[PDB]
Amino acid sequence: VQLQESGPGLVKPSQSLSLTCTVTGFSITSDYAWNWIRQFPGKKLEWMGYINFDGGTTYNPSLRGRISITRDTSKNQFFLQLRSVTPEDTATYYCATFYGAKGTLDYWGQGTSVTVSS
Amino acid sequence: VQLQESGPGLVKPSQSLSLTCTVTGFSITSDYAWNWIRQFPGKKLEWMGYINFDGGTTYNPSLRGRISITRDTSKNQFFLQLRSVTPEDTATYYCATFYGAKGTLDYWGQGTSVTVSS
Amino acid sequence: GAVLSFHNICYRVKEILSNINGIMKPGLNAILGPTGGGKSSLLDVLAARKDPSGLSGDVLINGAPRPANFKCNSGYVVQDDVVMGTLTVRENLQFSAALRLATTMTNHEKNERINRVIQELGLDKVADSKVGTQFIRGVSGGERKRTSIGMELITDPSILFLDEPTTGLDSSTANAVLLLLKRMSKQGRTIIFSIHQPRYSIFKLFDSLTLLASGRLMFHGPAQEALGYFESAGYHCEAYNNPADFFLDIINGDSTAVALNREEDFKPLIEKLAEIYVNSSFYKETKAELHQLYTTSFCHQLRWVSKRSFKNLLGNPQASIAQIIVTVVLGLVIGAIYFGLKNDSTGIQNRAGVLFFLTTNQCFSSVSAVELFVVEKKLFIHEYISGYYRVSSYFLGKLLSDLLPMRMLPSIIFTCIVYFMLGLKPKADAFFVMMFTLMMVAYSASSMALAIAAGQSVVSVATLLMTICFVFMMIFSGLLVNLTTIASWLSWLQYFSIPRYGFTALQHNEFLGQNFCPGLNATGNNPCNYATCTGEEYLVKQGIDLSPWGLWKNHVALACMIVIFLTIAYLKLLFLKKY
Amino acid sequence: GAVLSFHNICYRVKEILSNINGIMKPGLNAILGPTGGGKSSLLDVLAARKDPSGLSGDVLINGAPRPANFKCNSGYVVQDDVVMGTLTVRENLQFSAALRLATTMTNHEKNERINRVIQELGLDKVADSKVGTQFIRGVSGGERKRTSIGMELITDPSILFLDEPTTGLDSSTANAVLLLLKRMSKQGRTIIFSIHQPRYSIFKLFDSLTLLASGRLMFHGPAQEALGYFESAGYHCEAYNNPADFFLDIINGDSTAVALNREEDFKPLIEKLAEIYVNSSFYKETKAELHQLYTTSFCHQLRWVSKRSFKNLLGNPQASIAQIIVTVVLGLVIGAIYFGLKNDSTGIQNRAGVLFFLTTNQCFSSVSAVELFVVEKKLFIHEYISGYYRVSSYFLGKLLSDLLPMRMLPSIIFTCIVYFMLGLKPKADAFFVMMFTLMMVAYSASSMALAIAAGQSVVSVATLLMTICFVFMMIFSGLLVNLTTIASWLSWLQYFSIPRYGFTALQHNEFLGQNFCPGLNATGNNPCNYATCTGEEYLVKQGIDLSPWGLWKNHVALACMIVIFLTIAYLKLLFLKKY
Amino acid sequence: VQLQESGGGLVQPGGSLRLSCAASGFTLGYYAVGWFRQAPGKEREGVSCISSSDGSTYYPDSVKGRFTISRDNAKNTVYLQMNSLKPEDTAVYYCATTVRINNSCKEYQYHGWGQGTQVTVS
Amino acid sequence: VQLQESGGGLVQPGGSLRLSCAASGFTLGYYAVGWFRQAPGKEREGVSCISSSDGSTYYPDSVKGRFTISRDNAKNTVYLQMNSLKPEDTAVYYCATTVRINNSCKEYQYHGWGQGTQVTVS
Amino acid sequence: DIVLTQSPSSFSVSLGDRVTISCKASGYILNRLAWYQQKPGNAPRLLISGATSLETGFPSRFSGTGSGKDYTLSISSLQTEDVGTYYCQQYWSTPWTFGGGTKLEIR
Amino acid sequence: DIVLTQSPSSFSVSLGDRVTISCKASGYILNRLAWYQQKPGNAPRLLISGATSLETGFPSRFSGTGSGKDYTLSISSLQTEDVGTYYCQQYWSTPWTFGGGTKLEIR
Repeated sequence: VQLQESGPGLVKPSQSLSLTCTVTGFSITSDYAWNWIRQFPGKKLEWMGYINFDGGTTYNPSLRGRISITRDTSKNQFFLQLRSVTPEDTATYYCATFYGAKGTLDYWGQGTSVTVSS
Repeated sequence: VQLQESGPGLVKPSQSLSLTCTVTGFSITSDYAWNWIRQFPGKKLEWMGYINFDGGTTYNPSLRGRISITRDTSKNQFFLQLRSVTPEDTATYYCATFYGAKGTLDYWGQGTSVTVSS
Repeated sequence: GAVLSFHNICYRVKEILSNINGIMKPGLNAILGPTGGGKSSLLDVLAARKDPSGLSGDVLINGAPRPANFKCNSGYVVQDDVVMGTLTVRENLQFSAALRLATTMTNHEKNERINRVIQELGLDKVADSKVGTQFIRGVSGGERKRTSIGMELITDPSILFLDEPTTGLDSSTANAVLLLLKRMSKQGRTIIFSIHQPRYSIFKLFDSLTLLASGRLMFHGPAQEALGYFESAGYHCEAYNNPADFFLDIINGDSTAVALNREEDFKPLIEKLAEIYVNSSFYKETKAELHQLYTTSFCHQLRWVSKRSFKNLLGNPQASIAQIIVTVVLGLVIGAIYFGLKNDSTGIQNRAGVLFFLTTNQCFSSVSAVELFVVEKKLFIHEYISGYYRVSSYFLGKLLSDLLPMRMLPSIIFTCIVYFMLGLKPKADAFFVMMFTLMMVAYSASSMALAIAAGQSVVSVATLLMTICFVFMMIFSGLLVNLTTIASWLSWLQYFSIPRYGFTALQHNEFLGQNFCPGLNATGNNPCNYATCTGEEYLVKQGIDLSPWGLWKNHVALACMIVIFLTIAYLKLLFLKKY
Repeated sequence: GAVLSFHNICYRVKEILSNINGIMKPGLNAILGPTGGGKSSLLDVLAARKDPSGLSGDVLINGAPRPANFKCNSGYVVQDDVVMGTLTVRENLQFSAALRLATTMTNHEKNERINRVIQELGLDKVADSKVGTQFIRGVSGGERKRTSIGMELITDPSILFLDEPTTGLDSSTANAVLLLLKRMSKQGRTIIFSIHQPRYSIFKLFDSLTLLASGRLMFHGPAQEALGYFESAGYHCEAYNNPADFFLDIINGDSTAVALNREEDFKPLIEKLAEIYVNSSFYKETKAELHQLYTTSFCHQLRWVSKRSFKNLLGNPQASIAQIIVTVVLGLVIGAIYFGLKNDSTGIQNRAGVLFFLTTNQCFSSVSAVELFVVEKKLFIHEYISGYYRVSSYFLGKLLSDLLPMRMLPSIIFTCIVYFMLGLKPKADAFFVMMFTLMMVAYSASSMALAIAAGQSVVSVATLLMTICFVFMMIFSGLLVNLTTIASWLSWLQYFSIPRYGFTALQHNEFLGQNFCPGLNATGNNPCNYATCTGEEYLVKQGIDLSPWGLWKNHVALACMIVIFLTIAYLKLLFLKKY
Repeated sequence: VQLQESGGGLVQPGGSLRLSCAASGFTLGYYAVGWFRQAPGKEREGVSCISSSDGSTYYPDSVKGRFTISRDNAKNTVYLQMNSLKPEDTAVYYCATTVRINNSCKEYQYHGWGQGTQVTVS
Repeated sequence: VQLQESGGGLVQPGGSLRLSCAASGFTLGYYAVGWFRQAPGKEREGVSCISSSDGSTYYPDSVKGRFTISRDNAKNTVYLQMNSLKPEDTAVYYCATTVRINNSCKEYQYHGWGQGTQVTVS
Repeated sequence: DIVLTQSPSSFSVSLGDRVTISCKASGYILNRLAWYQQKPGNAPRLLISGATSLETGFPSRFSGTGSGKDYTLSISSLQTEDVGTYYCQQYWSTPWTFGGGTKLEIR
Repeated sequence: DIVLTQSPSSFSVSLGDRVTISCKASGYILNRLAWYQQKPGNAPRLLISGATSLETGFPSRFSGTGSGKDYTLSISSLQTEDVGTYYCQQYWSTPWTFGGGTKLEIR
């Protein structure tokens, strides 16, 4: 029911970027699907991908083979891995929640701004 | 939301029975399905048939061509016709509503005891 | 007159005809030899029946080269009878008279010429009787061969060619046919024919024998002088032996055959016998004599082809009635299983299945449409060379009266039975849209069938290819696989699927304005996701446009496919090998 | 010795053979007459080749009635060659020697008899060469006919029957075959044969001619005195005329045929000539002489039939390789469209479509299994009458090596290609369950195919019925129509559907434990109605039981169908008309 | 296969002369021969018969003196003798044959084969 | 269809005798005839030829006196005259034919057909 | 159709006990069963929807469990305003069939 | 895929007006659109699910209309507590695409 965003904030180009979202008040494997949204330095948003409660992961075809989503059930969180980072991906990263039955992202995260500079 | 029953209580055998349910607080053509449930002189229940919000009517296979339900929008009611009534059809008739998205009968009516006698 | 001559004939396909000379006089000229010889290959050279690319001889009629319309003024009797068994003898040669003649003369003159032919030939007993197909029985073989002979006798040809008139007959009617030919030639008319294994009972009738062996001429001259010729060459004819078989044994070269003569003198087999003939008196006598020397309109030939095709179709109520009955039974059965389509969770599945099966059946029922230009290939080629019609008129006549009425009917029968027994959509326009879509699917499948088999000689190869093509067409329909989940490099293949075009139109016609959830008004909004309660949701999930253009573009595509396939079939017929 | 006799022969099918008498001495006995006469119907009576219900004569060998094993000790050369072209000449007659002979003697003696037969018959040049099918070419017609003759010569028959050895041949090799037969008879061996339109080059070889016309005997005696017999009856033979055709023209009764003699005297046609022969001296001389008078085990004949079938299958790699290749390409293509099955709203549709198409293809691929007992019907009847094997051994041999290995392979190829390219269920047991179900569906379809066509002579009628049956079987599968919405009086028809049994098992294997709604845990409960989010809901909605028995009962039904159809096919083969 | 006969030309009447009816190709032992007589200006009349099983028989009109008959199967032929004057002269003497078993030769047909010889009488 | 010839039996030597080589069925005008001679005890030697286009030619060994030739197409035959003594006597005199156009008859083959006649010389 | 059966036709329990009402089904219901409670002389009010959830206006003493073909309703600490007749109804197929009857009777 | 565009990228309105925001799509959505309101410095808050309904915690001034391909957000009697950016998201297919942005600004 409550989400918390964390991870590094500066990654060197042509490398791997890792984010971690932890969940409090609700279990990962109970009902919902957990997503990753980025807001570019402007007024644009893009959906990366989601991980289902069972483990199925679905990614955005724009990110061709650059995205990996992995969960941990014991401490109730999920990590995003984005490889081969390009300095144009300087967006703010949020972890949202997918209800499924309603089809809309109800609960969001605080978000963090990750800058890719040399 | 609120349902009221009306009709006779003494129908001669081998004849036609006509009952009416009046709906107040909601529209009969808006969302729900409207049912008829008869409770036999005992502790058994039987679902006779229902009418959709558009006009689709579905009946129980037990009543082979004996049941016809017709709705009137102006007075916001639905009526039940049961032909060839028999002495052993002495049940009390409720008119319930069917949500559909939930699958259960939420609101009911008072019911009328119908007696078939000579 | 009407004397045929051929000088220094040489034909190259491998040179199959070496130096051949000969003059065919008005009489009964016969060509003899083994099957592999030039026996048959010379008859098709004397008549304009082979491509002139390889002919290097010089053939003349009365000392002048043959004109362009020589094939139109010289009858040719094909070995295998190409008479239509469904029509009658009188109607068959009436059809021939109506095309091969001119339209200046009234029908009375054509009919009196028809009567004269059937009387001269002796075809009055079975004049108004059917020839006979394989199921129904009619006239016997002799009179069928006689009818085929009379088909090209209508225009009173000056020269008549026959390709083995005895083959396929028996020992009784062969002499009757040969005597008929001799009696016809008695008035005076050049008759050149090929003969296979004759008897002495018919050999005495010949007036000019031409012996061929592996393309080499081995004798030519009077037929009654051949036996003495070969006797003087050192080959004795044993008593009670057929002179024709006596010649053929020498030609083949059987050691166990006739014995040699006694030799009084004071190139394995085939180049010695020919060389003997080159320096013979017959060769010098032949060489001295040798060195001494459209009509109908397009419509007039469209109506007749269409009428003949319609008569053939109605003559054997076994190909049309069978499919009519099976369509009627299939419609009743389908209406029986799918009776009373409900608007519940199982309504979508039943509607999709019943709309898919009808389209698949309409597509698969056109595989049997390759018997249109395959079973009639030989007859078409013969009548095209003879000069009956052109390719366009034949193509349209076999299209208007064979494919058009036998494909429209099953769709009408299916639509008027399964519709109201199911309850698809009680509207006037939906019924006609469904009928129109089924008609287009059937027409497109039949047109592609025609485009595939438009000049093949067998059906065992076109049907397999069409079945394997229709299976792939059925895969990309929309029911067995979701067309929106295809890979981008394979999704284009869906645009070449007739069943997909029909099925999309049927689904767009059926699923527009239907609710499939009892007690759930999803028209306003869907409170629950993953619900597909409304028919529009199913159409969008299947990748189908909801605009009316998303319905009519299917028929536009089907019509375009029809036109392309018909043009391809007509071109394949046009560039066929006509020799 | 080995003198055949037949007295007062009368055969009734319409009495097709009236009073016939004759003694066939050791030599070259020929039967002549028109096609409709008793020419062929008497050869099959002299040998035990017709049902003894209608035979009312009395046939003897050396003055004693023929034993029960007369057909096993008298060769019969069928007109149309039934030699298998795939094997070689040596292997063909080795197979014959392995069956007609006894198993007491070693293989060395069988092989030396084989060598003696091929040396005597003159089959050493092409001893180890293939006979030749239609696609591949082998020996010429003469060598094939000689191989067929030698097939029955293995058991050194005392009497040899031949049904028109000249038909289907040419003039050059006919005399070769006849001379071979005469040379074989010179040692002394009764050779009775039918002959159609002979030549005088072979007529002089006959030693006893029997003329038949419409079941009536017209002459019997020395063949060299028939011409004088008919000359003394008022029929002259013209010079250079075949005596055989001279007899046939009289038999038919052609007025244009040979002319009459001059009559010095001091029942239209057929009963006057028989009556002439009845009061003739030949009849009295014939009547006076007339009035003066298993081995192998079951396994030994199962192994050989199976080996021959396997050699036939591998000798012509165009029927096995073609279907292997098409299965391989179909699997790759299907894996191409259905790549990456997702667990979303479109997952159920794709899974159902791909599981339905595989079963439908597996059922429809067995339509071509009617070429098992149809293309080999004539040959099989000949082997069964001759004494080669019994019905059970032939049925099992043509089953173990023709249907068993050519049906298991396509299922394995489909399962190992489309499974991991799709991602159905990553478990060891599911893969094998799918393979097993596909194998059972293919086996059941093939067994039904054999049950339908088990004694028919053509394939054009079995395949159409097969297709029309499989279409209805496909209708009641579960995808095109919901099996729970059928009327009670039509729902029972679903129990006779092989594709339904296969498809139910495949679906129960695939849809157990799958979620199809992203972000919705329907395993606990379904908060939304009309959702079908879980695979179990789809199975229950389709009418499929969720217990493991609801999976294994499909295979139980398939096995029961296999057994019933195989038994029906074997019974249909057992009660076939063997005459 | 053909059926010929041979005779002669007599000079002085009253002598004895013999005709032979020879047949090659086929054996005459299965047949019954008949000597028929025709003249340039008279009708066709036979002389007598031969039976294939029993002896000979005679059904003539006025020729009943010295005409003997003999069938010799070794040379495959039959013979005709003439000894009496027989004022009937210079006949073709055709020779036919037919195959029957029953008695009473004169009820047969005797289909002829070929032309005949010629005799002379002065 | 057969090719026969006719001759005679001479009594006193020195006379003139004409043999004929007749052919029926086929006309002899297309062919070239050759008279060959064989005796019971000698070898086979021909006499002379006939050409189908030009006149006659002679290639004998010692018989070069009165042997004339004549081909009559009206009767379809050829003739051989003999007038001289010709001490060679009693020969079969076979008669053959062959069909060629070129000159030099003696280079042909002259395939024979049938048996010949016989002559006598005292 | 799907016949719903209730093994206990009548119960004899006391106050403050655990009451277990179990009802099975002929076919597979798939968590589409609802519980109804009827008072002696009133309409049958609806207790539980979805066989697991629980509707408003009722205490938490009522629980619903079960999966497959049989489902159980549990009452904890039975008090004196909980008497009546209990029914289980399936809503999977169209002929909705109710259960039997479990009329509670305290002693 | 389905790309979502908003024709008005910037509005110039005042307090107490009926603000209309239009958002059209490429493919058919079937009332499967959501509206998000992002304040300048927080995460986007959900406004509407289903383009017809309305989430709790918001006044009845926000209304969502439109069917088929284009949808509309309507605000009645706008006050000064509604400035920010508005997005229209589609959740029909799997690759969900957000819209552009309509940044409200008072004068």
